[PDB]
Amino acid sequence: PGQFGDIQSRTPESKDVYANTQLVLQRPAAGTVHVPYSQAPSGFKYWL
Amino acid sequence: EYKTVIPSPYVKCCGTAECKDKNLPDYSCKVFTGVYPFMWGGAYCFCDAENTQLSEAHVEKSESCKTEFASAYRAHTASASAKLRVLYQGNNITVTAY
Amino acid sequence: KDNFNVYKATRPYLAHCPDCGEGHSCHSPVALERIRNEATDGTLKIQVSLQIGIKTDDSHDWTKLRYMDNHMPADAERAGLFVRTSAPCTITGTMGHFILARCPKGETLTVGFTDSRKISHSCTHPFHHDPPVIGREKFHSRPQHGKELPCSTYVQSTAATTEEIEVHMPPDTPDRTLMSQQSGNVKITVNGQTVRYKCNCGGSNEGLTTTDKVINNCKVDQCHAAVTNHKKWQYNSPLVPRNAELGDRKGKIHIPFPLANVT
Amino acid sequence: IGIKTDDSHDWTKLRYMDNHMPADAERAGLFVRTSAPCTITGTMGHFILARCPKGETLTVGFTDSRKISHSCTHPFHHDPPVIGREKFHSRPQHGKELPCSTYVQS
Repeated sequence: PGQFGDIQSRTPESKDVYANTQLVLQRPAAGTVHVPYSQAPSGFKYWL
Repeated sequence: EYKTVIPSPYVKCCGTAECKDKNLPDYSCKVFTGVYPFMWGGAYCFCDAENTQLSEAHVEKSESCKTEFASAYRAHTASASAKLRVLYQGNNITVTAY
Repeated sequence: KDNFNVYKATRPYLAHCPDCGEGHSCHSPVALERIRNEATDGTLKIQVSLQIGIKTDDSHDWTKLRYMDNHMPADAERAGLFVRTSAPCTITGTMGHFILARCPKGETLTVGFTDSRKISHSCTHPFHHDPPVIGREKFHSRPQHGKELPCSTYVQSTAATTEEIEVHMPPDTPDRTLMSQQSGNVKITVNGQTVRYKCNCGGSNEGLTTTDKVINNCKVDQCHAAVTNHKKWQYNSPLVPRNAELGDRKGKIHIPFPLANVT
Repeated sequence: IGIKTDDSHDWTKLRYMDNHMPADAERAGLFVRTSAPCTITGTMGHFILARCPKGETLTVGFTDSRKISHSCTHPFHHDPPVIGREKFHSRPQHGKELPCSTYVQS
């Protein structure tokens, strides 16, 4: 997570996808219906 | 780049929501208790107690991967080639060869 | 116009916004679901709860937008639509839920419009906007003379090849104004739409109504009611509750302005 | 602001001095600006509440009865204090709550 290669696929057309983003769901704020989460930002964008 | 998919939340009041494991690339679901969500016109539902909410999300490749991506290759050997200019008997001839 | 058809069976929706311009959160006709910045030319693709180009009569009109007003869709001029960051953004085009704009660098992004009652509505979200450097020079505007390098942009095409968002029947919509209290009892006024009601008054008559119905020996504080008659679908937003643990579907709106290889 | 030259109350109007006499003008033409357009949260008499973006100057103004713009600019360092241990530019959808001080609408 947070590093180049965090999400991977063998080919551009593959449906076989590996991902490690450490996605964790958080409790919604009181009085709201939103779904908060904590996830490592794409390592691809960081790499660029 | 990946996109995170987050389907609408399921709000179940006066009861407990449940979910099952999926085989998606990176997926999780959690049920939160003691939730009392509101909508623009008032409280989401009649019950103000023993309420739960089910949240779930998964990671998948974005549509942009058709254009913006980086390819990881293994290298082994290389084929050499050259463009050579030869002056032969006064004539400058350019020939391409491996 | 053909592209717009997918919006005939759908509607705009209200959603929560962390800052409605007053420094306080509220529910608003203007809401941001996603900010997409895959393009390397700095163009932003913004997804909002508003539908641009679609009128409340489901006709196509590029000068109008439609928004949700309480329980009903309502129209407003597209001319009042704006996008801003640190400074006003230039909109390159709009279609349905998606807006293309070229914004000045900033740490926040907001969208808004003027409604049919001449009331300004806006929604502000945190967003780091600072486009990547192309080439080996950091420039602030396009030059008249220079080199051409590879870039990625969003096209103005609405073909939306294999890009889609799910839409489905919306959740029951709570409304405290339905349960008017008269003669010491609750009227649960129907107001033209089927309403679900439940009361902590021994309400064995709880259920759906299509007409006004008085609940005897019961007070408004003991009742809850919501509109159930929703013939039109809504985007499967993370801010909008599901009717069930399973999803309705019923549509798939295409996503306009695909990413493409440009110089 | 909110007062007419006839001493009646009208939240849509402001009154200002013009030579030797008070005169009316639309409150809608009232603005505040710093580094960028500032949002006015409320007004009364000589006092204006507003939420401005960071900048080193602050200015105010309004449109006259003759459609003449009037403005006044003063130096002012506007840079709000950090609440908590993070520096943010807008309030989040989700987060923690900490004590702070504001101006009420009373």
